[PDB]
Amino acid sequence: AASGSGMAQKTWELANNMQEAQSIDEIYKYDKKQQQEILAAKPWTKDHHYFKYCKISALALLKMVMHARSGGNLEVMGLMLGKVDGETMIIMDSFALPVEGTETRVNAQAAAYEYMAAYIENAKQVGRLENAIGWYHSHPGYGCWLSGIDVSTQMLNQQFQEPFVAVVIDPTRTISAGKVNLGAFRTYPKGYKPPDKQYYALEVSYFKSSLDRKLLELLWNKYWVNTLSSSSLLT
Amino acid sequence: AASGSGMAQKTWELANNMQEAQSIDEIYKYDKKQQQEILAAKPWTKDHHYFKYCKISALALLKMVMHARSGGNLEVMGLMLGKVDGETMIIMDSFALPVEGTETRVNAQAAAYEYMAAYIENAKQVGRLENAIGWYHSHPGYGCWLSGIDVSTQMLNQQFQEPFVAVVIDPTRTISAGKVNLGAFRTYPKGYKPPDKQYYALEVSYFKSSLDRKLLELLWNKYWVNTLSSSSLLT
Ligand SMILES: [Zn+2]
Ligand SMILES: [Zn+2]
Repeated sequence: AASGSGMAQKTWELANNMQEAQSIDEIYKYDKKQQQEILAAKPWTKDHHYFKYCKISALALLKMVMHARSGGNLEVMGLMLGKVDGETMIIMDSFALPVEGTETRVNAQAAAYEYMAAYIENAKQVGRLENAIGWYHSHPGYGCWLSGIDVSTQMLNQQFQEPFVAVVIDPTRTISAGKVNLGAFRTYPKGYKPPDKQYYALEVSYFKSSLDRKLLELLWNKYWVNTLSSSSLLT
Repeated sequence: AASGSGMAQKTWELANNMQEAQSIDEIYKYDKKQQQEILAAKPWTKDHHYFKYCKISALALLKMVMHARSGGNLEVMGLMLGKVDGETMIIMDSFALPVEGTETRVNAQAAAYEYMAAYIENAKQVGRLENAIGWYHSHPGYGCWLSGIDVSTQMLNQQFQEPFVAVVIDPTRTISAGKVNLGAFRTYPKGYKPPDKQYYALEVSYFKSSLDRKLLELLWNKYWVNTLSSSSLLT
């Protein structure tokens, strides 16, 4: 019973310190009006430390995790959707870039940011559109941080794609239902030396909307079933 | 020269009879006014034979094909974004679902449809999508038709989702650049006794764009590389 899917979903929710909320229901700090005054004001572009916070939906987290896990020891890659509410960036959704490989990365500086921006460009202005609030890739066993290419890529993002964030994730290990290894990062412009590194880490929190729940259930189901197919991890 | 990706993409386009265009031009019979006219009219359910036509963006096609091929012998499932132009259904884009592909299906009638409808409902309610014109899956080596769970699924889809199409793809015998094996299908209410099965095939055409050129190229590239990884057929 505690070995079943639901008790596992609950354990995993607990280890990750989630919240049950309304998308607001305290999630948003700011009311719609003052959300828009900030959106229009663009308090970043001036303060480089402006964004101190990142909040990720259970849904977007789970899909990312499953993506990173399915990809194995290959580094996988994807984008993320969401809204900026003040200094807090909110990721409502995530998904997988159709093109997996490191040649879009290692072979040139801007290659990855260009694929990213062209995909986005196409994925709005035509069907279903978006607002893309960042990108994510996996560091399967070397942990969560930014490589030189992560950093150059994220800098191009924070020039052209702003607001944008880079999410790194390391699916390996972590028990069965247990703390995700994740990080969310922003770069600094080419000059910046706020001298008390070219990037910094936001503070990540997890939450789940009330309409996430059935999807969350099917998804977590598949995820847990595939957990059971490789095991002696849960002993 | 012709053993490179560029000329192979040429051969593929030619072999699929892709016609070039830009956006609103020459793919559409109509402009938004009338499209909205009949869009309110709901000519379908008048005529069960209403839509005779399906046109697929080359990006949707290549993406579905890459997904289908990567899937191997697993039956793969994804969604399609498009719009109704007259009796023509137009597919702008596709993308992968987190496929169970089986247990999302065989263990109950409405489960597949339920999952897709929850995915779509989710995406839409954040303001995204609105564009889903249908769904696609693959029959890897058994060819293009509807299996009767496909038929139940799609009958539901047409009840609730209604302007929805069911696409089936068979990702075999690539022969480098070749004709895709694909079909597009609509079902009948089963409150029907057709003029003379429980479904019918549309007439599929493929089409290309201007701005897509880089994106396609990118996709095509990966695709080509993947075929170079196993070839006794490139002799
Ligand atoms: Zn990295
Ligand atoms: Zn089928």
